[PDB]
Amino acid sequence: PQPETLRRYRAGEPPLTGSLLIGGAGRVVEPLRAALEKDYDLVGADSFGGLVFDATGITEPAGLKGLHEFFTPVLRNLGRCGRVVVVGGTPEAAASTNERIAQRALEGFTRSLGKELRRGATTALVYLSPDAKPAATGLESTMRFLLSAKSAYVDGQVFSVGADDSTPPADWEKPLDGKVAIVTGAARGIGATIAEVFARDGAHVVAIDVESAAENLAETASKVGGTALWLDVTADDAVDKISEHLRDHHGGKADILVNNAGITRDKLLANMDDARWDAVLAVNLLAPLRLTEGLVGNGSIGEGGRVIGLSSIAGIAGNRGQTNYATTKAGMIGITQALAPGLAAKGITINAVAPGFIETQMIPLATREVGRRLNSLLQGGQPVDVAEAIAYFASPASNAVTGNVIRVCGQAMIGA
Amino acid sequence: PQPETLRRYRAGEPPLTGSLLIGGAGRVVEPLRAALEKDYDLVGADSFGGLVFDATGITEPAGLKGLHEFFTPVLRNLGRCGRVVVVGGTPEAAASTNERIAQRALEGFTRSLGKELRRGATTALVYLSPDAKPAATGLESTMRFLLSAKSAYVDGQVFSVGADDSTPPADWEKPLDGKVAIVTGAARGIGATIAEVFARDGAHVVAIDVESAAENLAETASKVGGTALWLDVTADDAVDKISEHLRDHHGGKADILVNNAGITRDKLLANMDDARWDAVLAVNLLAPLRLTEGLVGNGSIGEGGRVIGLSSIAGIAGNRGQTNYATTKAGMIGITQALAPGLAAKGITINAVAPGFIETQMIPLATREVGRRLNSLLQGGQPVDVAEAIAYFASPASNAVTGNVIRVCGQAMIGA
Ligand SMILES: NC(=O)c1ccc[n+]([C@@H]2O[C@H](COP(=O)([O-])OP(=O)(O)OC[C@H]3O[C@@H](n4cnc5c(N)ncnc54)[C@H](O)[C@@H]3O)[C@@H](O)[C@H]2O)c1
Ligand SMILES: NC(=O)c1ccc[n+]([C@@H]2O[C@H](COP(=O)([O-])OP(=O)(O)OC[C@H]3O[C@@H](n4cnc5c(N)ncnc54)[C@H](O)[C@@H]3O)[C@@H](O)[C@H]2O)c1
Repeated sequence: PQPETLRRYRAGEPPLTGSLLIGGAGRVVEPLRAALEKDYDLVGADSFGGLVFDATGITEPAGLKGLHEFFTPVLRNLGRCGRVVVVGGTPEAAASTNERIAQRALEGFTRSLGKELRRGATTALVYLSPDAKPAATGLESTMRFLLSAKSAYVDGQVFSVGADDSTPPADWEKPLDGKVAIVTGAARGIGATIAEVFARDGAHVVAIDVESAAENLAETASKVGGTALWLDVTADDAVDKISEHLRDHHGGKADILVNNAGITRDKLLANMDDARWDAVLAVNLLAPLRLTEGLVGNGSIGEGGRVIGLSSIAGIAGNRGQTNYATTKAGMIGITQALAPGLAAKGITINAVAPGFIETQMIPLATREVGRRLNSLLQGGQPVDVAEAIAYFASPASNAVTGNVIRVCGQAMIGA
Repeated sequence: PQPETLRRYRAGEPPLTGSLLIGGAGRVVEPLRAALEKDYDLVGADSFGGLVFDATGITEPAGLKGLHEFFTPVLRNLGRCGRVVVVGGTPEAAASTNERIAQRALEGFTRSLGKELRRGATTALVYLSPDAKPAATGLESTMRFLLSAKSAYVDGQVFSVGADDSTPPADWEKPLDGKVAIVTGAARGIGATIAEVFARDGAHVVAIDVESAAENLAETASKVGGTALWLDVTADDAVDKISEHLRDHHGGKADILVNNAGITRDKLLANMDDARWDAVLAVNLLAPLRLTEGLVGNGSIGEGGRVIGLSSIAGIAGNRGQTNYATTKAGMIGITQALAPGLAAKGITINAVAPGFIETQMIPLATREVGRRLNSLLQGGQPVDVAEAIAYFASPASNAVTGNVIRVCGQAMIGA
């Protein structure tokens, strides 16, 4: 069992390595073909780049034989870095309990199969609101993300698309064109690569980070063709300083806030001081809350808005030595779920990305060299992978995706 | 880092190895003291058998310093096989978004700390409906379970108690006294130990299993002082045969159905025949659905009823070689969540238990000897541990606990 060269995004290459087959039965197979004829290579015999099963048709548990009939033949013929996606209906919203039971069981299918795919290929489960108009324009951003090299490190996860219709962006290849994005913690690591990706996709980045970071930040802003605001997100006046920086540079409006800045102060709870607790709570939790309410509250972010939070696998599964940190990363899941209704009223989505083992950076190089393999893809991921998920949510056309938590972990063995 | 001798249940011993401290602030600290003065050794300096933090008081994220102030002193003083429990308010039902954010973040705290406790001790998070009457009689079955040797292999999990009031059973030491319990798959393994535990707690067991099992089943029925019904739960007439067996033996009524019978037919989806798919779907999924609707539908199980399903970690995290099996075990989570409302209307709860690495039985004795350690408690569990969780749900006084999925896994590293 050997790790694949994961194909990542590169401009001009086709989204998939092969052709796209779209089986199954229900309200999605048809309109999905129609929406993806243009940019994909539809079947139809020869190396598959992506299998997609419409599951919405399955209305009772006996129906689940369907996955077997569609998948078992085609699997041996799945490409390098191919993409399996099962599209179902939101289980809570089904028309009968029988249907709810069947759609729920799919998660068990998609996650088990993710652990069988070979040569870097991945599975995904996507639920779609049964209130979605038949075109399902609300579903395109998610399918376009999953069926591409962009999702390289996203594996085994569950996306949940709502009812609202979506406008496609002017150019799918540059989706954040003309958007203004605030990135906290942009001097280095994942935060900087978010700036890059956001820039790549056409956005103007406000790159925020502390005085200490000094110039690492300017290097990042110059690199992405953005601006640099040297600010401690925990400062009593962070909201003022940002709204003001926006007033100068972008007429007082911003489209995307990425709450990426974070710290750790790992200690066992037993030997844990107030400063290790309080310092972590302040950056990772209070500030993202305060910044999001702040910025929406004064009109800096309005209709069409996007808030994305950085959660973590620790927030989901816990981790030894991180009761503080994990509280914050679960807290961030808390922000995403609690504010989703309010913000939806205001035309704003909010979603979270939960990284697993990312290389730049991750601790004894005795546990490093192991924890990096403990996932279906057998390798550690890269900042760009996490940034791509984040760019997906930021998309002008991801307006029907809110309240989601997606791990970017290559289906890491660990979880709740 | 070395595995503890887990203290399991034994009649007459005290529920805890030490004294019970109940800190924190909110609507639960007081009434909880009152309800547990009688059977527990309340503080108050010397070896703690159980720490319990009332979290319901925490209404904004800055509040979360509370866990730190209560836990950091007391932790070094935690007994052998001690029990940490944080009791919070259902996050969805909070009065403000701020409170929802704080109560949500607790999960991250309880799971991270579970990975730090020493010498077999465990954490649990329990949410309580803010509609619960101040006495919180609905919460006693859960606290009594967690704070005992009975929960020996339950670690890091999340329980969710509703609003309804509860009557205590006549004798807490024999909670299923006079109840009639149907156990499927009782000839051996976990199913038989459920019969034992159910018998121990005063119940009359109908022990069901196939013809093949022949006598293993009679040995179990004679052992528990029950009756033996030799029946393939997938048979077109399983519901008739059981209602009829009940008509003879228990005046046509049963109080508890345990949907424990299951099989595997592990194969990779790629090389998977119809019979490995269909055979597994039929026992593990269609039959538990058909049996529960069947038995409630003809009045065999009525008000005061209890349905408990056997799910699995595979159903939650997936597993290689088990797309069929995991579909069923996720399916079983599907049954528990889909039927909870309907059945609640009828005075019936339904809940699921998801075992992890249980010894009798679990595959190469090269992966056995590893997978058994991959959990906070560093050892594989035992059938009795799984049966105890199940007996907890069956309790006459667990009427405010429905729709729950609890893993019995000693906080196994693997999950979603
Ligand atoms: N594998 C890991 O990197 C991993 C895993 C899970 C989650 N995450 C999360 O993803 C995010 C990125 O982590 P990273 O690996 O790039 O670490 P990093 O430490 O390299 O990057 C964080 C940046 O945030 C900045 N920052 C810290 N406090 C700040 C403050 N108060 N105000 C403004 N800026 C501040 C730091 O200067 C730093 O430049 C974090 O939120 C982290 O918690 C990381
Ligand atoms: N560690 C593991 O044991 C583990 C892990 C997770 C979940 N589970 C689940 O817990 C339950 C118990 O498993 P077990 O380890 O005791 O395995 P087991 O095979 O020893 O016990 C199952 C019993 O069910 C009986 N049975 C099978 N099909 C039946 C049918 N159609 N009708 C009536 N009886 C039938 C079998 O005869 C057997 O006696 C199963 O549902 C299993 O899926 C087990």
